[PDB]
Amino acid sequence: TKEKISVTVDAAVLAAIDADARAAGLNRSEMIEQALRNEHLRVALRDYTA
Amino acid sequence: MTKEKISVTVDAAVLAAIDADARAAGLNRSEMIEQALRNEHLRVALRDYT
Repeated sequence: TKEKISVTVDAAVLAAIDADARAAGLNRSEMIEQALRNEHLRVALRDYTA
Repeated sequence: MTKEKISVTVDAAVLAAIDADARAAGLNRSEMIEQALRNEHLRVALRDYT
């Protein structure tokens, strides 16, 4: 199951992600999905302190 | 800087997870997705440079 959604993003960021898509043989939606899947992991990263 | 409004098609489970992360972070969907894209672009740049 996949959802079609609308989002507003920085145009420069979008161009970069389009290029990363091309390098990987992906279309824009697939590359964005990869980014979202990975960001879900990244937000769980932690910094110990004091 | 300019922002662009786009439509993307993504896995429903992936979207739910990032929406959950957005709520935790007090961001809206677009802000969190842009964060995901910024971080993924740097990830790919480092990956392909090494």
